[PDB]
Formats: sequence, structure tokens, C-alpha cells
Amino acid sequence: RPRFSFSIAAREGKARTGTIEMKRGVIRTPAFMPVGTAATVKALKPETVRATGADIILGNTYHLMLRPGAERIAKLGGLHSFMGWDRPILTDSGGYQVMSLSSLTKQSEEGVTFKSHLDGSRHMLSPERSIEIQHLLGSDIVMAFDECTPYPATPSRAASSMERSMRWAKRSRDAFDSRKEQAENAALFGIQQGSVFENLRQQSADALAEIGFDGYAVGGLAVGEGQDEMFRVLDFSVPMLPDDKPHYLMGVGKPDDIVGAVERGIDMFDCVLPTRSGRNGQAFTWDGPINIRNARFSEDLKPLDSECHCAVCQKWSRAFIHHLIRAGEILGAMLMTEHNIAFYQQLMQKIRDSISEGRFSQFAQDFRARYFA
Amino acid sequence: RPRFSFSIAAREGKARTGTIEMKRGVIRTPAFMPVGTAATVKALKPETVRATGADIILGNTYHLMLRPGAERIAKLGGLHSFMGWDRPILTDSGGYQVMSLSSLTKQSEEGVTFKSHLDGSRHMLSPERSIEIQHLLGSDIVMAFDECTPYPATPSRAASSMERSMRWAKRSRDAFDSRKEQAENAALFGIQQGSVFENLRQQSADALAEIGFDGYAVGGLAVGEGQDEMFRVLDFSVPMLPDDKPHYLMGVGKPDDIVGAVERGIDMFDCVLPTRSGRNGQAFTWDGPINIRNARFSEDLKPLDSECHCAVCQKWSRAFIHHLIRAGEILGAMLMTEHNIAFYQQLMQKIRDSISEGRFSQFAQDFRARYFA
Ligand SMILES: [Zn+2]
Ligand SMILES: [Zn+2]
Repeated sequence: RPRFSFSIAAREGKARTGTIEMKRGVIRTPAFMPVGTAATVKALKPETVRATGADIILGNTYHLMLRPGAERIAKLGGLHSFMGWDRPILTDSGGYQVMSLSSLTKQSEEGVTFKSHLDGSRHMLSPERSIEIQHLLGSDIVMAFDECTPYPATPSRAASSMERSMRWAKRSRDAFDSRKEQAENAALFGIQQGSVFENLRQQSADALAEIGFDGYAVGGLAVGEGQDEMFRVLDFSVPMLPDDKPHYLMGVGKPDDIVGAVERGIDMFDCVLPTRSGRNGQAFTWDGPINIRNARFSEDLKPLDSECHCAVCQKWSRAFIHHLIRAGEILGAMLMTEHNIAFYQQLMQKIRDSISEGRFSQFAQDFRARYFA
Repeated sequence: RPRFSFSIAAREGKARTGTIEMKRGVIRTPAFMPVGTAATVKALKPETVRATGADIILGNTYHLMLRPGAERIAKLGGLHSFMGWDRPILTDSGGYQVMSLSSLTKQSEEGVTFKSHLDGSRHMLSPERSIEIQHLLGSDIVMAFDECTPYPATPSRAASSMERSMRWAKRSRDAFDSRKEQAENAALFGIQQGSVFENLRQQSADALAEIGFDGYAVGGLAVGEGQDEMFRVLDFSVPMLPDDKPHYLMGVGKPDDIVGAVERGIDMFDCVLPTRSGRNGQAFTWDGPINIRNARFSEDLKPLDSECHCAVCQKWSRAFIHHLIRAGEILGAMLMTEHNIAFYQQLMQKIRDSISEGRFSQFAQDFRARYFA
């Protein structure tokens, strides 16, 4: 396999289906990436993650750099070997979590210094250091380090952060390219910024395309703006990105958000929703989400979802999973997470198949009618 | 298969190896039973419990009667179907946990009333109700309901509780026999009491043998007396029980306790040690236990144990499991528990094979020399 090859096999409107080939494996798109926080997709062995259909997982650089440490992971043979996942891994840059989770952050044009939320230890991230950490982890898809823009943002602040992010995107590109082993075996994605403003989104797309990346993320969405606004921004933002490269919507999302984002040209997704909310009792079904802790499920012998092909739905009842979650049992988290990740992968498979067959518009309509009934 | 058939295939000294055949499966003895608290062996799917080699698991009646409830489990098809384990299950009587976990307990010759530790709800257990609950769960091996004796106990109190336990053993026998479906498909074990006193242990054995049971537990040990005293009591107590029926040492134990108990004629064991201590960071190895949280393991690429055949030791390092446990990750509990239960099953297999080959005495000596090096 090549370092990186994205091929589009079929299209319907703005939606696309295809494959990313990388040295460690093939990624089917549109793709959903389960999130590995600290070298584990929570409550699942990697073989179970694979059995649900995932082709690639996400690793959180911020968490990994704090525990167990990036240099330590490298000394132990890299993240893949350490955690037991041998297929592609996309790593985020660490920048978002620094701002959401860490303390005493000091921002500058050079990068950010911050105190760990676990022990108050002091740390630094910059374009160069983030790329280096992702190299030490052995990431297959490396995210450029940027400066996130809160929502809402004034035009001036959105412009300043987008402009800084574009300068940092060039620094990220040069850092990645100056490390031969990384440049030859991994891929680098740039991140479009600009908040909700079309002109800033266009300037950001133009800057990123001039630098040149293997893929392009739409950053700065799913930060409180709501689905209508997110879709409005995607409507104009995705067409600005190079058509022939993957489009990655970071931190999205709920099933309907995924369907609508694919309708707008997005190829890749990640979110903690299926794992995190699974441990909290929310199970996804084709008839909408349910909270398994509700007393109405205490004697319900049906599986979580009536059609789902996952091992949890083949073997256990809602009543059992209800009991486990109410009791705080680890097995409850395991089963809910496996089902939710499997549900997400089945959603992506239905999306891919419907695009390939030219019936994605109908699929989206049928999906919504039933999910929101 | 028959309802119950225990056959001894080989002996060495007081040690025995053989099989219990029951409708749901064959149990190889000496046997270790992983403990299912509230319809789950914590952090393991039932298929993983089976893959480690377990032939039978224990269910805690006290926990199950409180959550999800015995009548509810029966309405949902029984414990086996509910939890996804189709092989034999031994259920305890609930009496021990009532005394260790519940509140406002009121004891009498009829039984015990108590308040749930979860919500203060009021409940009753008696010989008759305990046997009925174990029937509602669909237990394969039912434990007679007894009155536990604390350690230390005066001779008078030990005698009074043993005598009550023997009256309750007859009530348990009659309750079990008066339920045709239970009598025809499950087995009933009686529990020897008498604290550390030989004369009371003998009276208890005589009373139990006169009633007649499918197996005989040695109760009231592993309650703070220490290994030397436990072994001293086993020395005289096990020979008092019928030779041709299984001997079950409840709530034992550490690997060396198991080896010495087998040397004294015990055929069956259960304990939370491998599961509970696994979640706390203790891993069993042939060179003794280790605490994986210790900083010395942070960069140790070796498996938990150098010889263990379990899937955890085939795939992951001490360094990874160290990280998971330190981080509080669910996968850490999953992997530690799978390894510890697998280790226990490999111990039982080595015990069975060595007895079958007439080299158990040598095995015990070699095991101790290395485990306590
Ligand atoms: Zn499912
Ligand atoms: Zn192992």
C-alpha cells in the first residue's frame, strides 16, 4: 500500500464514497473513527473495536502526552504496539484539549504553555512540538496544530485566530516534512477555521490549499452553534476545500448530524458520543436513542435495537443491560459501548452503500423519518 | 447427563481429581468458581469466563434478590438466560452477605429479617425462602441456608450456631425436596459448621450425613483465622465428611491456600480475590503476586506472567496494563480480571493433572518454592 491514496468510487450530489489507502490499512469513507482516550477506546479491546467495523481510530494527543507520555510510548514501540491496534490511527494535535481541560494556559504566537489537569505539571505545545509528539506516538494521520475559536466569536477574533492557525499550519507542514520517516509514512491534514464567516472560511481554505495537505478538516464547528447553523456553514465551507482530498468534520456527532454532513461533502467523523454516552446509559437505535436506565426497560427482553447485527444485540436483553447500568457494573459499559460503536459503523455502512447505489437521498429521508418518529 | 454424578478418577493422599456431571455441563475437580456478583463476573463477558477454563460460576443470592430481584429474574427466564452463561451455576444461600452487608438485621430461629444496604428496603431470608430464591434463579447447585459463626467464637456460641445451622439444613433439604422441578434438576449442598472445634465439626458432619446431601461444604473458615489454623481445622474436618461426595471450601482463596486445601481433600473453591484484587492492580504470577500499579512496571514490556497462556499475556505488556490501571480505565479492569481468572484456572488444571499423574506432592512443593521465592 501507498503512504496515502484517496479514491472516490461514487458520488451523489455533494456526497462521496471511496477509500483511503495507507500503509497500515484501507479506510472506507464516509468513515466514523471511535475515540481512543489514553490508548484505549473506553471499555473495549481493540479486537472488539475492529469487529464492529472500524477501520481507523482517533487518539487524543493531549491525554497521551500527559499519561503515559509521548517519549515513553515511543520507547515502548509506539502507540499501535502499546495499545494493540495495528490499523491506522489519526491523532489530534492536542490544542483543543489544552484549552478545554488544562489550567494556567499562556498563549503566544509560538504556542501554548499549560499546567496538567492531573497534577499541575508544566507542559508546552507548539506546531513543532505537536507534530513531534504525533511522530513519537507513530500516528498515521497527523493533524496540524491550530488555535481554536470559541463560539460565538466576533469577526475580528475569528479572523485573528484563523490567521494564526494558518501560520501554524505552515509551521506544521514544515515540521512534518523535515522528519523523513514521518513524511514518508504518515499523512498530514490541515484544519479550516473562520468560525461562521464565509469570507474567513474562504481565506482559510485558500491558505491551506496553497500550503497543500493530504486532507482537510472543517474545524471550529460543533462548539455550541446548533445543527441549523453548522449545516449552513458546511453548505458554503466544504466546497471551498479541494474536492480530491478527504474532508474531516472534527467532533461530530449525533447520527443525524453525520447524515447531513455527508450530504454536504464530509468524508470523516469522530466523536465521544457513542462511547461516553454509552457508559451513561444512552443506546442508539434506528428508532432514535433510548436511555436504558429508564424503568420501562427493566423487564424488556428485546435487544437494544431490533435490527442491529452486533454481538450485544444477538445475545443480551435490554432488561439485562438496564440492570448492569443501574448497578454500575463494568460489563454494562462494555456492552453499551460495543453496541453504540457497532451502530455507528452500521450507519456508515448504510451511508456508503446508499451513495454507491445512487440512493443516498432516499436513505437520508427514510433514516430521519424513522429516527425522529 | 444426570442431575448429579460425582466420580473420582484419581487420588494422591487426601487429594482427589474427578468430575461432577450435571445437566448443564461437566465440572472438572478440583474446581475454581469465579464469582458472579449481580449476574456478572465483574468486567468479563461470560464467553471470556468460559475461555479462561471455568466450568461453573458462583452467583450471590443476596445481591441478586436485591437487584434485579429473584422473581424478576424468574419472569425473564432465569439467571442463565438473563446473564448469558449456560453452564452450571452454584448459588450461595444469601445468609453470609445478610450478616456482612445488610442493616437492622433481626435474627431468629425462623430466619433473618434485614434492611437492604442499597435503599433500606425490608427483606427476609429463611431456609425456605433462600431455597425458593435459588429455585427462582434456576441455580444448578443450591446451598443450604445456615447461620454463620464469627471468628473467634466461644465454644458455647459455636455450638449454638452449629446446632441452629443443622436444624436449618434439614429445613433446606425438605424445602428443596418439596419442589419437584428443583429436586429433579438441581443439587443441594450442606454446610459443615463448628468453628475451630473438632467435636462440633464432628457433630455437624454427622448431622449433615444423616440428612444426606449431594455435596458438603466446609463453612466458617477464611474468616480471619489465618492459614495455619485453617489448615489445622481442615486436617480433622474434611475426613469427617462423606468421601464419595464433593467437598467445597467456601470463600478460599489465595493460590497457596487452594493448594494446601486440595492436599487436605477439598474439591471446590470460590473467591472474589482474582476479580476484586485484579481491579485493584494485583496480578497473580507463578513467581508470586505483583502490583501492576508499581512504577517499576511503567516500561516493562513483558507480559503479566512469563508462562501464562491467557489472551492478555499473549497480546499486552505490563507497561500498558500499568498505564490503564493508573488511569482508571475500564480496559485495565477487564485485562487484569481475565488474566487473574485464567491464572486460577491454569492453577486448577496443573493441580488436576498432577493428581492424575501421581505427582501432586511434588507439584505443591515446586509451586511453593517458586511462588514464595
Ligand atoms: Zn447492537
Ligand atoms: Zn495471563
